[PDB]
Amino acid sequence: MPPSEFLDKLMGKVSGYDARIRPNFKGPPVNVTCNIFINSFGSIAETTMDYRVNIFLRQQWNDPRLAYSEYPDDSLDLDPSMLDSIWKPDLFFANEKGANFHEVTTDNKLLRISKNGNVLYSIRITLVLACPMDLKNFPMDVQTCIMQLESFGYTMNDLIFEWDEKGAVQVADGLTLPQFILKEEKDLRYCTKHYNTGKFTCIEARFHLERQMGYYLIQMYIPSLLIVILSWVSFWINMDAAPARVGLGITTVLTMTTQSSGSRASLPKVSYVKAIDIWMAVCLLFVFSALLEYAAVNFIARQHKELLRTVEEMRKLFISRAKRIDTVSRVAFPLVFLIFNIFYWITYKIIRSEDIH
Amino acid sequence: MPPSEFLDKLMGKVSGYDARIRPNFKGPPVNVTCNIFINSFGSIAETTMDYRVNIFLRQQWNDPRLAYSEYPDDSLDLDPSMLDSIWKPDLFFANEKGANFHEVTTDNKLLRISKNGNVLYSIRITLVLACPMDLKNFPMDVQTCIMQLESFGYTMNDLIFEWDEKGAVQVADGLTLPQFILKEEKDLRYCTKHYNTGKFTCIEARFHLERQMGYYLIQMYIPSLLIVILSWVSFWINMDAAPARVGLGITTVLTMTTQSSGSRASLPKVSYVKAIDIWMAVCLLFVFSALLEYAAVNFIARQHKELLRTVEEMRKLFISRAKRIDTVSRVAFPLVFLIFNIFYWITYKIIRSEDIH
Amino acid sequence: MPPSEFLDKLMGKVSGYDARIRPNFKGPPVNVTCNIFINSFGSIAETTMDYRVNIFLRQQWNDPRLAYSEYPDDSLDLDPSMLDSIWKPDLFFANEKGANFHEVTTDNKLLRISKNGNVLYSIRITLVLACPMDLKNFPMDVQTCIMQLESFGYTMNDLIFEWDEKGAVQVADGLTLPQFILKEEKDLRYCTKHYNTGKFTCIEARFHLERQMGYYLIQMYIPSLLIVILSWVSFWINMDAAPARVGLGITTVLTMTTQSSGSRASLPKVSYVKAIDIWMAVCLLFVFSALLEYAAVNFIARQHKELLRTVEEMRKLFISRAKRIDTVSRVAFPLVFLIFNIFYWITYKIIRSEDIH
Amino acid sequence: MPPSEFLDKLMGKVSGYDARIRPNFKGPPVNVTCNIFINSFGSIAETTMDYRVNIFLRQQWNDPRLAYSEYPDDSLDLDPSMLDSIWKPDLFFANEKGANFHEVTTDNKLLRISKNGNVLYSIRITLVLACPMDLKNFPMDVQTCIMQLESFGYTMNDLIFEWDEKGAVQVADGLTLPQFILKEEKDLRYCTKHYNTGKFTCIEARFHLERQMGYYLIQMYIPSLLIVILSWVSFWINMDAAPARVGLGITTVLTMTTQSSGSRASLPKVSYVKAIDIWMAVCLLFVFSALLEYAAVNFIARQHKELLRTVEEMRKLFISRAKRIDTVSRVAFPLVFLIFNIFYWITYKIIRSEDIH
Amino acid sequence: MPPSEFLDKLMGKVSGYDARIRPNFKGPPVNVTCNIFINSFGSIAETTMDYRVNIFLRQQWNDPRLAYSEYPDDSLDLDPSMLDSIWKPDLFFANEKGANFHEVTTDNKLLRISKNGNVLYSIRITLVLACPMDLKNFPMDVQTCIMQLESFGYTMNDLIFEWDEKGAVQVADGLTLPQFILKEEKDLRYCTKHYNTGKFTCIEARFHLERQMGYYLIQMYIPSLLIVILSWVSFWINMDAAPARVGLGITTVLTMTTQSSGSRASLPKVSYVKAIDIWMAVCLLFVFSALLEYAAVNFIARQHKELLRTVEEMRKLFISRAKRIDTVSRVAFPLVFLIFNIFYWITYKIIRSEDIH
Ligand SMILES: *[C@@H]1O[C@H](CO)[C@@H](O)[C@H](O)[C@H]1NC(C)=O
Ligand SMILES: *[C@@H]1O[C@H](CO)[C@@H](O)[C@H](O)[C@H]1NC(C)=O
Ligand SMILES: *[C@@H]1O[C@H](CO)[C@@H](O)[C@H](O)[C@H]1NC(C)=O
Ligand SMILES: *[C@@H]1O[C@H](CO)[C@@H](O)[C@H](O)[C@H]1NC(C)=O
Ligand SMILES: *[C@@H]1O[C@H](CO)[C@@H](O)[C@H](O)[C@H]1NC(C)=O
Repeated sequence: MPPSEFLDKLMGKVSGYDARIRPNFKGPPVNVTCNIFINSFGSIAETTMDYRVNIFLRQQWNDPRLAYSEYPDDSLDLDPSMLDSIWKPDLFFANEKGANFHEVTTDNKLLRISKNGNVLYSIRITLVLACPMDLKNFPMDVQTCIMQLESFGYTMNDLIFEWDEKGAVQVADGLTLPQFILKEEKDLRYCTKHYNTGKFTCIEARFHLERQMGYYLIQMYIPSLLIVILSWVSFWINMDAAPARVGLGITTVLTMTTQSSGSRASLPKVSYVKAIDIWMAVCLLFVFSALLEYAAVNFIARQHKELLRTVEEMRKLFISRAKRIDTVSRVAFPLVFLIFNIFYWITYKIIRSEDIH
Repeated sequence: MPPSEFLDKLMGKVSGYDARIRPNFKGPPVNVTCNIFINSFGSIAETTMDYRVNIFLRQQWNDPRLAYSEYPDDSLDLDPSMLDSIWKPDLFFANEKGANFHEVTTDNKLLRISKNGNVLYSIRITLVLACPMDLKNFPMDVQTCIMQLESFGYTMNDLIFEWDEKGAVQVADGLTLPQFILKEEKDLRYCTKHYNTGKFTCIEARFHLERQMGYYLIQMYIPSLLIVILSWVSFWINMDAAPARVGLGITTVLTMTTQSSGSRASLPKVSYVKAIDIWMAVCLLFVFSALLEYAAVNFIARQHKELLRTVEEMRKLFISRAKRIDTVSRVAFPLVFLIFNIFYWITYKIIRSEDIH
Repeated sequence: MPPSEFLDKLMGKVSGYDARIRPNFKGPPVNVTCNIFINSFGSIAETTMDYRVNIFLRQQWNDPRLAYSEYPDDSLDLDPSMLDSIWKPDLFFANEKGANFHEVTTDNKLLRISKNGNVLYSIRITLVLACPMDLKNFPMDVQTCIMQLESFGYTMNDLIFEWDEKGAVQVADGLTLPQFILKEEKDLRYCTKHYNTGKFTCIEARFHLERQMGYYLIQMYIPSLLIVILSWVSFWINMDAAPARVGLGITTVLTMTTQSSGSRASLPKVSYVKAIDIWMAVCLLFVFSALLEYAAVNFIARQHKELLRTVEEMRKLFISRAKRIDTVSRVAFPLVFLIFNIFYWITYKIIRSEDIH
Repeated sequence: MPPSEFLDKLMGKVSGYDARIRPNFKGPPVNVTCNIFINSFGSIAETTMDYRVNIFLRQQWNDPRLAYSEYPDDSLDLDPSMLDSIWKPDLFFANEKGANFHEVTTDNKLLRISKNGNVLYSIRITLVLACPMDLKNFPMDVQTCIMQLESFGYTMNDLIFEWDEKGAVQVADGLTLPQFILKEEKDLRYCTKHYNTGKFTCIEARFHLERQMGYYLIQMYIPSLLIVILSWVSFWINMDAAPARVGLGITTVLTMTTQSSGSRASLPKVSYVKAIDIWMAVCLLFVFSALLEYAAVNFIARQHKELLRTVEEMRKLFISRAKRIDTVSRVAFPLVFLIFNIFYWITYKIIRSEDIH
Repeated sequence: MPPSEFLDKLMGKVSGYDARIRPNFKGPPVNVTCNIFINSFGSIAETTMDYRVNIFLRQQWNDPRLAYSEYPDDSLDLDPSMLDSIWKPDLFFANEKGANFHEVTTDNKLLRISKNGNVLYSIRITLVLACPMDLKNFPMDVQTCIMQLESFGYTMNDLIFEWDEKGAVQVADGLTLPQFILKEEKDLRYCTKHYNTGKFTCIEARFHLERQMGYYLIQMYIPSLLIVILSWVSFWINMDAAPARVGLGITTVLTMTTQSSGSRASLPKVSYVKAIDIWMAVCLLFVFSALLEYAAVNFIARQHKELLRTVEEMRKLFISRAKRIDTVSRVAFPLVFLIFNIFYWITYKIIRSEDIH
């Protein structure tokens, strides 16, 4: 048998196959199973609020026509340039940006057809998809990003979309993300869409992402704690009558606030307060208090000098006050810092532990 | 009855349907009702002066032709690939940038046809639209952004555009903006367009936006007020003969002006003065006055030392002057700041309250 | 009469109308009048050297064919999808970047035809056009930007382009630019183009733009004058034996030069010197002179101390010298600044006044 | 013989050549040899994780049809506009971004055909290809970048891809990269792909790149070592009772940490620690220790002054302690730096030497 | 005679003109002369390594067919929409980026045909072309940029490309570049290309560019020399026992190195050292030496004070040493700077003078 005669007899002009009519017309809705393969997950960002993904869409449906049963083989791998003479279903994504097809040398398309009429359609597409992430806890967080597949032009009475029981979502081997860790859970549920025109089918897929804490610690947690260390026992040791001691303190306050301004650069503008903001505010409070304490001891020493110019006994009293304040501080401040850090770290670890459940 | 015979008999070559002629030719103008659904409002910006929106346009009109009345059903959901054989009306937006169609797998289009001849056309399009915002009050403001739909090629005698009485503008459930809050008012009015060629129909839709005050306070209001706090009682306490006191003051003036330069980065260049500029200018005036007062007390002390090298009585007079000036300042400055902030905040709250009405 | 018969009889296959031949072949050149409407002027920039404009091109010409005279009406508004079966003239812009057409829902096109044969063609196009601006005077300047319309493929013997006597250039009502003020002059002249292939017709339109002085004053003129004020009477008052006085002066010199570097950011690199550069250089000269004068008084005081360790009479002489220098400076410097500013401002106002004529 | 008759008789409508059927149908798989020529390697970057390449793909296969043997010549150079009437194989790249064809004036295509049936297909294409580089050692590293060629729609039973034994990968003469040095090794191996649909052929090509150390030394290694030099013997020489000495040290710590923040700008965010981070951390440790030592000597001197206000013998003891500490440091610090640099440089040279093997 | 009959009789279906066969088939190669007109040279940059140019390509060749000799005129200006029915030659550029055609209203194309068969083809195209510039001497340099035209699909036996003897390269009148000066030399030579497939013709055009020295002097040469001036006689005059003198020097070193980092921003990363780097390194060496000298005099003064607490004679010796060192320096440093600048400037002027030849 010649191949040409079968290919034009099956789906051509001599056949009564109209490509504008759905299979099982005036009948039960056409069921469609959808299988997705993830080739390369990438380009997650915060300011734009979207990520990039390159998928391999695969959808199967049945046709009562296109049942040959004359060749002795089971399936046929047809050419992909005659995909315009069959009934492809419509499918779009609600959060759709970009989405251009890949057509290098030959169109990246695939067609298969079985003896009973089961078809197999495979398309390669790169999707820019919008994820509305919530940055309540900025350094430690889990983000859920949504993919939606739905029918633009048909109602529920036609083209019901179903998931696949086995291997619904697959990932390419050895795929890694520099910033996030993907979780192997991939919970699947479907939510219908209601409009004034009608009610339309939809299916949804969810991915869970965990941010890596490694980078953030080195850029922000360690240098801020260094600036704090540079104030803990660097000027308290120094002599009370020093211009430089106040200079040291002012410069430390200045550069740490400049770092605090530096931290909020990539982040999109939001009303609510992030965890990193809390940490920077507390560190700024300690370094500002350092100058405060200096002002206090300088004012007490000024009274001592003013009366100095019974007086010796009062002079002794005033210097003794100075010594008590400085030593008391030199041991008072470390513990409050310690109590803070332990409280902050334990509360953030337990809130992620509760949220993940 | 076969479907193919009806579809080509109705709108094909055997039918006298010319797709280049308007319905009701040499007759009353074709009325068109327009319904819009907002899928995703996003990407509002100031420098470029425009925003991004993804809509679901829907327009209905009547045709005296395309009245079948032979099938027993009421409406028909046709294929969307034969939308080139009917009379679509022309429609464009005056503030048009971008506006490319979404064609993933299948064109996102919809066609319906009733027994009398009422059609239903639905198109998905992403629009970049120019909004000429007025930044008279930068942190607290309400912005009105305009959408215009008008006919490029037909005059008033044809294609009059009407709004829909019920559900003219709809919004997707759970839609939020990070920076702005959308108001559920959506006032609709239509303004005709006059040209030398002729007079053309148009309809307009208005959206009201409220900016969130939360982010701006933390980035700018609180640190500037911190710098001010760092000058209020940090160097006044310190001893009069100090090089560091003037160093402290100079550095505070320097970094606050650098912050003032930093604030105007995203903003487009404008001639008029914003509210945030007023606040930064007043804060700069206070910190500059701090140095002023230092220069004054230093000059008085220099006269005291110069004569010091009746003289004691004049020496006492000069130091007494020094003490009066410093203490007087230490209580004089807080109130003026307080009177300022209360005046500024109450006037901006009442101007927004008057403007919103 | 049916519409279909007239539309295909007039400009179809039964008609001997070849769309590849110009009207009045082997005859006098086809005259063309061009009318332009400006919808939205925007995006003027300096670094890229170009601006963006959205126009409504309109061109009219006569045809000896396409003269019907059988319907009783005067003109006909035809469909815009059959603009490929007539003789459109070629037209391009010499400074052409971008220039893509707007095709939302339906192509933005317009066709009209009169009884004698006068046609009317209207096209909406967004143009990126290159303007070679001269920044000899940067804050105060007038810029002339050029639009050129010319024929690529025909010589002078065909397609002569003419302007329209009345309403040649129109602007949309209530159109404003944030940075520039447009002038209602719009002088029109035409310059022919000569090439080795032949001589080709062209027409030119000129727009005059005035930059707003409001923004530039607040960002640059006022803070630099503030830094200068911060040196005029802040350290001269202070005691001669002060480390801080020189610190004050050095910091002021440093930050003003950093501001001078900051000013030249948007500007494209150019060999010649702008006015703003002159102002910044003069301010830098004053603040550098401030330190100079300090070095002088410190050296004189050092000689006084060195001999101090007849001597009293010489000691008195040296301190008297110190006082003369400082007081003389305290009144000498203001006038030279005043003479400068009055000279600079009057010369720039009179040069713009002479240039505008 | 006329050329037209041969060209349409060979591959036209009178010929039974169907372009939708593979050669040797129901037969052994079609073998394909692939030869690549690299025109211009460029645009390697780290943040985006991809590079740009412009290649000349060349693939040869045999056909049992298209064997003429009637003209007396061996090969024919056909027109490249009739490449749609033959059986091109499908080919795509797994890491595919961009990949648009070059079509200036005429499509950049090439066709040749021999007497036996061997064809020659040449295509010019610019590829954006993703390379997942590992930055374990940032300044000194070797990066391997992967190119993959595979069949989208055919299984192993058809279209097996083979490399070419001679001249598989060629490079244009005099091709250089500003940042990297290409290695003339180009190891070639092939890895098959397994999917649920089937098993598909693939071939892989690897390129080795060496980063140049010249630029990194001048921007980062030399200035940091300068800051370190500016602390080694600049303040140790200075008098113990100096405010400036601590000022010097604080400023050096501040600017070096600002440089450390500056270094990580181009780099993508990663959890693991790079070599440059180790070097900057160690330098920061030395400059922080400098202030530490100052605090120590100041505290010892304060005890000396406090008791100073047997006492002389204890006063001598305390100053002697001061001298021992300072001189000991002045010779103690250089060696540890020397031991460090020699250890760091030798370990990085030997790890690259081991890795390259 | 009707025009339609001649246009379809000459190059249509009744004519035996096959557009897929080269003229003079099985004959001597088709000679082609190429003339280029430069409309607008622009956008030269360093980081990307490429420039932008808008040209008017013009190529002439002869055909033995298309010789009419029946109309009485010499040449014909045909329509440019029938350029698909003739034998255009293939032509591409080796360093090809972008290269999209300009199609505003009508395609920018031109066709002419003479009586003997000489055709004239004109195309407007904007080219992004890669220039591999060598930055050995960054502020003063001459750059040569290459344009290559070559045949993709034909060997030497066909389509030999020749230049035009008169007016090969033309430039539009009044064309200027902001940064570079174009030289009116334009040397033309041709280099053949050898490949494994065959040997292919090519022709090359070279442009010489001179960078303007005006901008670079004001941004970098003058302020660095200012910082140097701010160290020459500002602190040497000041008293030896001053904390501020060392503060002055440290700040000058700091800001100049920050400027040195600032200078290398636009520049692409390169291993070799530019001239500007040499100048900045030498200036940094002088300002670092300034602090060095301070450390020296402070150490000598410390010995003087230590012994001070025969001794007077040694005290005199030590102060005399101090005076000798300072005065000697005050006259020693200017000359070495002078010798440097004269050496550097004369060597760079003579190397450009030798290179240009
Ligand atoms: C699709 O599945 C539903 C539920 O199993 C079924 O009722 C319906 O008949 C199916 N459609 C077919 C078989 O066309
Ligand atoms: C459209 O509406 C107007 C106003 O109601 C009416 O006058 C006109 O006849 C309508 N057009 C029709 C029915 O075609
Ligand atoms: C166009 O105008 C010129 C000048 O008025 C005239 O000489 C020429 O005949 C006109 N062309 C026509 C009428 O076709
Ligand atoms: C391709 O090569 C394989 C291995 O050499 C061989 O078995 C097969 O027959 C070849 N295919 C042909 C000749 O079509
Ligand atoms: C092209 O020029 C060469 C050299 O002048 C000549 O040999 C060849 O015959 C020419 N080709 C023609 C005339 O077709």
